[PDB]
Amino acid sequence: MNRSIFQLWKPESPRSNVNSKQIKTMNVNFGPQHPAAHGVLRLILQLNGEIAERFDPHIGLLHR
Amino acid sequence: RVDYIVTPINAVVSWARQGSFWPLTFGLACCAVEMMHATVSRYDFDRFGVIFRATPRQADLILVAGTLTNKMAPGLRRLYEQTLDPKWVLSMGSCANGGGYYHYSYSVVRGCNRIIPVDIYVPGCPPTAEALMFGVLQLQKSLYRQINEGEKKYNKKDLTY
Amino acid sequence: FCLLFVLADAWGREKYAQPYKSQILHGRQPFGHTFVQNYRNQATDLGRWNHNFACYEKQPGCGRDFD
Amino acid sequence: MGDAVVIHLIQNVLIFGIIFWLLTWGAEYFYTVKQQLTKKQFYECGFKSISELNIQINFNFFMLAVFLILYDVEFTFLFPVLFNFSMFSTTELFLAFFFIFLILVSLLYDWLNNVLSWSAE
Amino acid sequence: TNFGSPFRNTDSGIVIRDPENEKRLKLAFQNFWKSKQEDKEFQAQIKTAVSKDTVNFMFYASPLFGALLGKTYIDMFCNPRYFYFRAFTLSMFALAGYCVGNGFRNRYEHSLYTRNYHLFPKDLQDALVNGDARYCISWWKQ
Amino acid sequence: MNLPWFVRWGTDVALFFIPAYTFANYPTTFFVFAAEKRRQRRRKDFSDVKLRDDAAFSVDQVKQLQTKLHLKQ
Amino acid sequence: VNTAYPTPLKTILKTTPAFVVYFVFGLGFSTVIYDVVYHPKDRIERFYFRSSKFERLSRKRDEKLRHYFKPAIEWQPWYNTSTNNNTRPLLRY
Amino acid sequence: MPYFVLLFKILIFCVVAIATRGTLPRYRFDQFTQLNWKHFIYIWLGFLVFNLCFVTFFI
Amino acid sequence: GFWIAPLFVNILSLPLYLVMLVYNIVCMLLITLVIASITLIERKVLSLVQRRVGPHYVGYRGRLQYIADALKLFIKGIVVPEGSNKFWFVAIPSAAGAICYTFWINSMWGPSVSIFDLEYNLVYATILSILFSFCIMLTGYFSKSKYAFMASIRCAILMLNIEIFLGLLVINLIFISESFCFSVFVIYQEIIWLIFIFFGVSGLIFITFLLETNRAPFDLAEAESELVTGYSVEYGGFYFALYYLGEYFHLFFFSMVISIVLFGGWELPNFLYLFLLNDFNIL
Amino acid sequence: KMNTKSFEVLIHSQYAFDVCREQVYNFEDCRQTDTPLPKDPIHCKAQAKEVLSCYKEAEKMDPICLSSFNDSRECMFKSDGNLYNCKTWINQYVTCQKNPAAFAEFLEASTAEQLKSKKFDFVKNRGHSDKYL
Amino acid sequence: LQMWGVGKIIEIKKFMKRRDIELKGLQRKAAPFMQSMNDVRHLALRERNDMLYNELLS
Amino acid sequence: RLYGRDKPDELDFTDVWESSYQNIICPEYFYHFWFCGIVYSFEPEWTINYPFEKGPLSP
Amino acid sequence: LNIDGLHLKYNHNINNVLYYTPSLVLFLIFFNIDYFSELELFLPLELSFIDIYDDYYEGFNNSIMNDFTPLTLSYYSINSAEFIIIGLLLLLGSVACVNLYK
Amino acid sequence: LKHSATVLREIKKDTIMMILFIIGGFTYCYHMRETRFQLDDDFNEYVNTNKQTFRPIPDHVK
Ligand SMILES: CCCCCCCCCCCCCCCCCC(=O)OC[C@H](COP(=O)([O-])OCC(O)COP(=O)([O-])OC[C@@H](COC(=O)CCCCCCCCCCCCCCCCC)OC(=O)CCCCCCCCCCCCCCCCC)OC(=O)CCCCCCCCCCCCCCCCC
Ligand SMILES: CCCCCCCCCCCCCCCCCC(=O)OC[C@H](COP(=O)([O-])OCC(O)COP(=O)([O-])OC[C@@H](COC(=O)CCCCCCCCCCCCCCCCC)OC(=O)CCCCCCCCCCCCCCCCC)OC(=O)CCCCCCCCCCCCCCCCC
Ligand SMILES: CCCCCCCCCCCCCCCCCC(=O)OC[C@H](COP(=O)([O-])OCC(O)COP(=O)([O-])OC[C@@H](COC(=O)CCCCCCCCCCCCCCCCC)OC(=O)CCCCCCCCCCCCCCCCC)OC(=O)CCCCCCCCCCCCCCCCC
Ligand SMILES: CCCCCCCCCCCCCCCCCC(=O)OC[C@H](COP(=O)([O-])OCC[N+](C)(C)C)OC(=O)CCCCCCCCCCCCCCCCC
Ligand SMILES: CCCCCCCCCCCCCCCCCC(=O)OC[C@H](COP(=O)([O-])OCC[N+](C)(C)C)OC(=O)CCCCCCCCCCCCCCCCC
Ligand SMILES: CCCCCCCCCCCCCCCCCC(=O)OC[C@H](COP(=O)([O-])OCC[N+](C)(C)C)OC(=O)CCCCCCCCCCCCCCCCC
Ligand SMILES: CCCCCCCCCCCCCCCCCC(=O)OC[C@H](COP(=O)([O-])OCC[N+](C)(C)C)OC(=O)CCCCCCCCCCCCCCCCC
Ligand SMILES: CCCCCCCCCCCCCCCC(=O)OC[C@H](COP(=O)(O)O)OC(=O)CCCCCCCCCCCCCCC
Ligand code: SF4
Repeated sequence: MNRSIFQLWKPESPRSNVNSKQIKTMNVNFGPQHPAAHGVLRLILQLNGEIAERFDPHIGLLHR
Repeated sequence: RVDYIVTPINAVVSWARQGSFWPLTFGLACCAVEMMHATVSRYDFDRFGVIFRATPRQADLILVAGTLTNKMAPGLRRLYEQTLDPKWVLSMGSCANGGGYYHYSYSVVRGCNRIIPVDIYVPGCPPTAEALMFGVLQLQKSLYRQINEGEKKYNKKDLTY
Repeated sequence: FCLLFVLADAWGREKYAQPYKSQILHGRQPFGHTFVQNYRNQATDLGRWNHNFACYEKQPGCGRDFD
Repeated sequence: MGDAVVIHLIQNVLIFGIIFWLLTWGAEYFYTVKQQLTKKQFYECGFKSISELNIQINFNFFMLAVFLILYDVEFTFLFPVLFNFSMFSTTELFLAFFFIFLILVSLLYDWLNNVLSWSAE
Repeated sequence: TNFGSPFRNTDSGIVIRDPENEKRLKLAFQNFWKSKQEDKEFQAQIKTAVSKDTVNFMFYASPLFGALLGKTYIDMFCNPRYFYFRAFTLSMFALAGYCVGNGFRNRYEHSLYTRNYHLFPKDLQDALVNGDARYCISWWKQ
Repeated sequence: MNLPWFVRWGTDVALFFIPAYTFANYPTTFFVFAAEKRRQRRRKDFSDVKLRDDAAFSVDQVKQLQTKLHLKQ
Repeated sequence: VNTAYPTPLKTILKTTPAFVVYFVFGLGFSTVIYDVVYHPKDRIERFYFRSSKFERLSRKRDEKLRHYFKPAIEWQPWYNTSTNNNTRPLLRY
Repeated sequence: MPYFVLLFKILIFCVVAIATRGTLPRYRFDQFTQLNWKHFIYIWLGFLVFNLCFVTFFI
Repeated sequence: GFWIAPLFVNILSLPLYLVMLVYNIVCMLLITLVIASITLIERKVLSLVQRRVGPHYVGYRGRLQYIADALKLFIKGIVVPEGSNKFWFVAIPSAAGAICYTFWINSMWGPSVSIFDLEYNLVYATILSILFSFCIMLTGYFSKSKYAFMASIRCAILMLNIEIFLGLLVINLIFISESFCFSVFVIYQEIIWLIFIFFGVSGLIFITFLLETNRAPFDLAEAESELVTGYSVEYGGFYFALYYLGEYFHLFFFSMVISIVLFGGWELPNFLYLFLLNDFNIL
Repeated sequence: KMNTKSFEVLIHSQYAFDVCREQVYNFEDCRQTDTPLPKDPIHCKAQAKEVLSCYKEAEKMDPICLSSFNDSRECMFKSDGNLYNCKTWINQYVTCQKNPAAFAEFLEASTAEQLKSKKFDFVKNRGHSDKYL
Repeated sequence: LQMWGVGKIIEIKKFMKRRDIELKGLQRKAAPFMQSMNDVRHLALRERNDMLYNELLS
Repeated sequence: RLYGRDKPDELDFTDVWESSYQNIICPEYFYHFWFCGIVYSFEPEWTINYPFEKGPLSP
Repeated sequence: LNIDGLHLKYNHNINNVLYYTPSLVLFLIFFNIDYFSELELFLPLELSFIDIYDDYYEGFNNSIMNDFTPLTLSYYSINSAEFIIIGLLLLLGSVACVNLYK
Repeated sequence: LKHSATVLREIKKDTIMMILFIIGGFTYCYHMRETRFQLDDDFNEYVNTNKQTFRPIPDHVK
């Protein structure tokens, strides 16, 4: 098996177009009304090719 | 008159919509565990033809099962509005009914009925699986009878007008 | 391995009679194929062509009729 | 492949769909739809969707489609020999095995270069 | 049967079950063979792909070889404590051997009635080719 | 008075199978008689066919032989 | 003498009515197709491509003679329709 | 008629599919694609070659 | 009458077209009932596997559950999102329903028992499957839900895999039958079912069946846990009923295809008595 | 030319091939060519006419052959021109045509099962490994 | 199993070919008459066309 | 392999046979399909008919 | 690429009136490669008779059962050189695609 | 994955029996092909029983 590091990771360089987000990432609201989510999790997910990149969880939907 | 055809068709429609009564896969708190217990074999919900659907567009019942927080009330309102008509709402648990244990809290809404029109309430904390089954069956009977509750008056020929 | 086995078997099938020799080494194709393939092929030199039976004179049993 | 019966059956299927259209229209008599603010907005799990119509996806597996385009034709080229393999001769057998070996070698090269898997971009 | 008679497409179109006709045809051919048994020239000119002795030996030996193979298989792989599966597999091996032997015998019969087709008279040839024994009335005593 | 469970199950299986088997074997229900009549009509006749002059047996003789043998039943 | 069903068989039998209904509907569909394809031909005619070349020629000889040969040989200059709504060629070019 | 047995087999396979859905978990698209394009295409081609070799041997 | 007959030449044929339409309607209704019964069977089988009664009160002992659900889906109202394209949102499901109800033409119930004399049955199946995948992708795209669009992308990946998998399976199969017609398989399978030759690749055959049927482990497009509902997250009522009917139609007809091509079709399992059978009968 | 349908023509030819053998040979020799491409029928018209006249002569049959001819026609109708599947009935018709006198005893020596209506349904009874070719 | 099944399928195909031999024999028996009828019809049509062409072009 | 990500110094043909069995002939669709669908379906249903029966309670 | 469907704001009228309409007119006026092909309905269908001709000798001598015979005779007997060239071309194209991706 | 003596013996016997089974299967397939040849010969004899006439091509063909 040959190396695949370059195909597996993409770093970001200062003020570089190629080393940058060349796509509009999908900012999905995983939950709260999602079967996978337990019901009170609002996870802002940054998908890029259906691969998670950035997580922003909001968990205050069940604060009491 | 149209009633000759409407009334039997009304009965058929009521029977069909009672038999196929798909709730929404939406649980917020411990009452979701009781909802799953009512779904599972011991009290097979499928026996009464109720199958949970994930998307609100494919749901007939809104099972508000769990506490409602101020941070979530807009979400519940949006889900209720986006659920396709006709639809009914069943509050489950003390928290969903009237705020339950957290009625004196600064974050919990004092009842889901303040945000949604609640068709039926199921008291409990948590309501038993049989309690939820009873509430669902009573809601189904009421739904079947809602089509014609004797609103229109009968004339001398016994035809509603 | 299967290719080697089948090739060895085909080359060994020379023992059997002509009709049962390996089709890898011996050709058996429709009349449309054979006529065009061996029309003026002096290497085979099959001969004249039987129109109503679709075969050459030198092919085994070209014209086979009843009675 | 069929005949004009296929087109006539397409028309008949459209009429059958008209039947369901009639049923759906008739069903309108047994419910009323109220106008509400969020009743006709995109569903995003109980919250307003921030972006609409800018839903670009990342096509980081395009090599699979690229290779499918070639391999569909490669497989299609094998149909006549499979159909008429009873007529096979030395030349036809050699050509069929040659083509199959070429396909196998192309697949092996793709695996060696690791282009059959998801990549960063 | 897997293929049926080679001369005609058996049970194609209308299905025919005529045990009386089958018996009459068998009797006719048996009488023919008995009548021509003494003719040394005719016996000399009979040909078959596999010898009668060889096919008989195969028929009576294949089931035994299958049974021996099954016995070895159960001895090596099966637990002697239980017996249902061992008996089942031994019977399956014996049936496989019997299948090989019966196929040998049936192919011998097919060769006998095919290679020697030209030696039969016209009426018997027609009776064999077709499913009706009416072509060979004289042979079955009518 | 009691009956075996397997007897009852076989009764149910027969109830399911006999009607389904008959329906499958006779897809043209109640028109088998029409099919037989159509086959009879398709069957040709002496007048429809043209016969040899030096016939071994006449039409009447053939009819008598068929009646005696009960060729069709 | 409780001659009840075995537990596994009794459990299995719950879904049997669905199988019976499925068989009813499937037999209905198959019989409808069979009758629809049987009535026009009075038989289940074998597919044209499921036949030898000679068999195909023999089968279609009568249709060719009835549809093309007779009009072709009885043709007159004034038989053809002036609207050009004539029968299409057998091999359309 | 043949369609009786055909419907029986169709029902059997439908029940098999339903049971498989109720039993097995769900794959990932990338996982299945990798499995396919790395193993199963080769398996299919090898099986085809074996069939060709056997047919040539028997004919 | 002599000068009046010509006026009705084309008028007397319309009833024949009406009869053809009626027969097509009957066939489509019957296959719809078959699919509804298949749905009920699926629910009952899952109930058996999960040790539960299942539908038992919609009709006495749950005999009309599928009728009830179909009528309820008809009854349920539908609203198109304002931001979505009104024309396409309704056009795509219509085409999907038309394709699904055209599926049944490519089916055989006997040696030549088919509505049409089609020869390229496998080609028709492939084309119809590709069209249905197109419809699913368009549904996901025009429903701007991100989950729906991801479901459409997963459907595209599944279609890519299915192309090669089913193409290789068909290539292996035709090598024996030498034709695309379903009938030619049964004649060769009379003695032994074709699955015996493929016994080594039985696992791959099962994988192909599940993948084409879109059942687990290949329910990626409609994954209800990874995605909310899948491509139909924003579709309700008969619009979603059409997709469900199409999925079940595809399941039923590909099950028929597998049975015909690999399991003898309409031939009884005579291989169970192979040892005792005789290959010839000479009197 | 014959006013006769295709399958009936085949059935009649299966017997006529043995009565007009010399005419058939003449026609074949006339149409013989060095390539598979057919020869112009204008050259073989005369031989074709002779063969057709002999076929007209041979088509006549004795009335006793009518039952065999009808059953052969029914078989060739139920099967779309497959001569192999119906050769047995065609063979019986050929036998009846050749020396019809013996056909009387042929029918006399008939079993009860044979003395029954012959209905053909190939969908119900496909046969054994029927290739339809 | 694969090898044995391939062998069995080849056996079935060869049996089919064996029966195809007899089918071809029967077709050969029936061929000349239909060929003669078709040739006569073709020549009749050719004669009609020749007469029409001669009349039109003379 | 049980203790960590490392691999044995000398691989044996047993691993080859196991991998071939797992990949070429996928046992999941048969092993699990049988074990669950065909067997677990033989157990009596655990459902309690609520309208006509009640679940166990305590004083 | 171009998910939203928004396209370049392009006006085709300018080029249509400047270059394309007159060039197309000239090309249509001066372009006809069909030498003498005749439309259907050019002559009565009753004059055509060859389609009725049947060769029964060739029919019974023909054992083909599929419409792939010309395709096999071309790809594997006559044009086998081009078949192998196509195979090599596809292999080299796969290699080129991999290199382009890298 | 260390193996005990009994397991190693079982594996070795399995391998030996697999080899023998494969060899036997190949031999039986060879025998089956020979049987097919014999059946073809028999059917050829049967068919050629009555088809013994060969008609020479006419001299005008050339
Ligand atoms: C032509 C092609 C043909 C096909 C080709 C296929 C080729 C494939 C090749 C590749 C694969 C190879 C596989 C080889 C495997 C063997 C390897 C081996 O030797 O390993 C040794 C390995 C080592 O084991 P061991 O250490 O020796 O231990 C022994 C075991 O303990 C075992 O202990 P035991 O022996 O004490 O107990 C087990 C014994 C238990 O036996 C019993 O209990 C007896 C049977 C009881 C029957 C119960 C049901 C009765 C139903 C009655 C219904 C009546 C209803 C009436 C009312 C009707 C009204 C309509 O089980 C059997 O052996 C049963 C066998 C008998 C089956 C029934 C007869 C079938 C005949 C088939 C036709 C034959 C005709 C001849 C021609 C054939 C041509 C092909 O042995 C095993 O693992 C044995 C496993 C045995 C499993 C048995 C399973 C039976 C079937 C279960 C069905 C359940 C269905 C439930 C309902 C489903 C509803 C949906
Ligand atoms: C103007 C014209 C007038 C004409 C004359 C008058 C009219 C005559 C009409 C005659 C026919 C009418 C229908 C009779 C139905 C009788 C039902 C019965 O016995 O009641 C008890 C039966 C009790 O069932 P249940 O209460 O639901 O079940 C209780 C528990 O499930 C526990 O259940 P269980 O333990 O008792 O077992 C259930 C199952 C037990 O049965 C079995 O176990 C065997 C059956 C299942 C076979 C499975 C094969 C596949 C196996 C797959 C693998 C193994 C399975 C396990 C898999 C999973 C393992 C993990 O037993 C049955 O239900 C058997 C009854 C079979 C009825 C079907 C008969 C016809 C079917 C074929 C079509 C016929 C077309 C017309 C023919 C006309 C000429 C004859 O009553 C029902 O509820 C019916 C269930 C079946 C559905 C029937 C649907 C009929 C719809 C109407 C069709 C109309 C068109 C045809 C008529 C047209 C006019 C000719
Ligand atoms: C109330 C006040 C009064 C109102 C009055 C209204 C107006 C009345 C009529 C007035 C005008 C009368 C004019 C009469 C003179 C002119 C007649 C004319 O021109 O025709 C001659 C014209 C040519 O004359 P011909 O050559 O002498 O004819 C001889 C035969 O054609 C020779 O046959 P073949 O030997 O060639 O054999 C093939 C023949 C034989 O084929 C047959 O027709 C025999 C039967 C086949 C199987 C039937 C099975 C049905 C059940 C399946 C399972 C369903 C389950 C699901 C549904 C639930 C069911 C409970 O098949 C065909 O010809 C193909 C036709 C296919 C028919 C399509 C299927 C029919 C059933 C439709 C089902 C619809 C979906 C379910 C609806 C559910 C509703 C709850 O003949 C025809 O074309 C006959 C067509 C007959 C069609 C079928 C008729 C129904 C048969 C009885 C079954 C009834 C089932 C009802 C179910 C109800 C459930 C609630
Ligand atoms: C009121 C306004 C009306 C406006 C005009 C209507 C426009 C209709 C456009 C679609 C239908 C076109 C019909 C004419 C072309 C017929 C071609 C032909 O010969 O076919 C039969 C031919 C039959 O040929 P044949 O082989 O039987 O030969 C006939 C022999 N003679 C000449 C002697 C009669 O088909 C075939 O040969 C193979 C079967 C093809 C089956 C195709 C199925 C798919 C069709 C999809 C159509 C989708 C249309 C709608 C969507 C797309 C937008 C248009
Ligand atoms: C071969 C077998 C064929 C079998 C066919 C079986 C299919 C049967 C389909 C039945 C459809 C019934 C439609 C009812 C529509 C009226 C009700 C409705 O929609 O309500 C909402 C609206 C009315 O809503 P509303 O404002 O009164 O609200 C009702 C609610 N309440 C009672 C609370 C006030 O419908 C209307 O606009 C009604 C008036 C206009 C329509 C009048 C009837 C027209 C009928 C047309 C028939 C066309 C037949 C075509 C046949 C050929 C087809 C190819
Ligand atoms: C739908 C899926 C069905 C799967 C069923 C699985 C059930 C479980 C397994 C049951 C196995 C029962 C044992 C016999 C199986 C059939 C064997 C076979 O193909 O023989 C037919 C063959 C029949 O072939 P034949 O067609 O040549 O028979 C003779 C033919 N004539 C009449 C023309 C002479 O049997 C034999 O001839 C004996 C063996 C010959 C050597 C070659 C055999 C190759 C294949 C062997 C496979 C063995 C697998 C089992 C191993 C042992 C397990 C304990
Ligand atoms: C299109 C649908 C699919 C068609 C597939 C083609 C038919 C194939 C039939 C089966 C043949 C055998 C295949 C290999 C099975 C290997 C099982 C195995 O791993 O055993 C060990 C397995 C487990 O052993 P294991 O070692 O593999 O894994 C367990 C691991 N340890 C040891 C750690 C616990 O034991 C079993 O339980 C095996 C039971 C097998 C039973 C299979 C039943 C299948 C029934 C449905 C088949 C389809 C029927 C269609 C009928 C159609 C009629 C018209
Ligand atoms: C297509 C699906 C069905 C399968 C059809 C193909 C079957 C192929 C295998 C047939 C049996 C081979 C027996 C060999 C006995 C032997 O030598 O046995 C020698 C040793 C014995 O090992 P043990 O001492 O552990 O018993 O085994 C090996 O060396 C293993 C060889 C590899 C076998 C893997 C399975 C086959 C994979 C496909 C072939 C390519 C193998 C490449 C290996 C590097
Ligand atoms: S009502 Fe009781 S059981 Fe329900 S969510 Fe509130 S605390 Fe939990």
